[PDB]
Amino acid sequence: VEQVLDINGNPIFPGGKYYILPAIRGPPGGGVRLDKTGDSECPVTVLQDYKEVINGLPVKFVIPGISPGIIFTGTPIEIEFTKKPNCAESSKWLIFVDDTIDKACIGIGGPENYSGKQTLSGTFNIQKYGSGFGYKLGFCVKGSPICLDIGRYDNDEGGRRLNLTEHEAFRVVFVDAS
Repeated sequence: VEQVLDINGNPIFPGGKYYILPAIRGPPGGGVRLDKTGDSECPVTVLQDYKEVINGLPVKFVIPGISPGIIFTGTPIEIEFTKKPNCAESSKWLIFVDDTIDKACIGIGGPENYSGKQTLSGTFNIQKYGSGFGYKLGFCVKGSPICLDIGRYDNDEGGRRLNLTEHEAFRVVFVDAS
């Protein structure tokens, strides 16, 4: 349980704007942004970009519990994009189940953006990756210690999905986006 830090070494402030990028530069790609997937008419799917040059859309981390004014590791948080499209009710990150690829993936929006599909209530978190630089995102199923690391799944959509995984987690860093 430590303060989560950005690439410059400063604390992550709740409400502050950050890009989420790969810790390892080069082949891992770029930042996280929105797009349409699977015949949706609204860009509500979180995609990680194929190219490092694209830093993507900034997020902010919100705390539902009592706040000390800084994001700690293993703390339930909500992630939300700063900008969002009109057709999305909310810019808040949530988990939806994609039956076509059999993955729980990160999207935004509301029930209306996910017609015939399951969504999973819960909270995200941030943790040290284990070895080396940087962090991993995690999702805990509502009010439960059932918690999975966020990894990536390439469904060939100009970007990779972010999904709940039992295997390799996506190794990220946070960059002040202002």
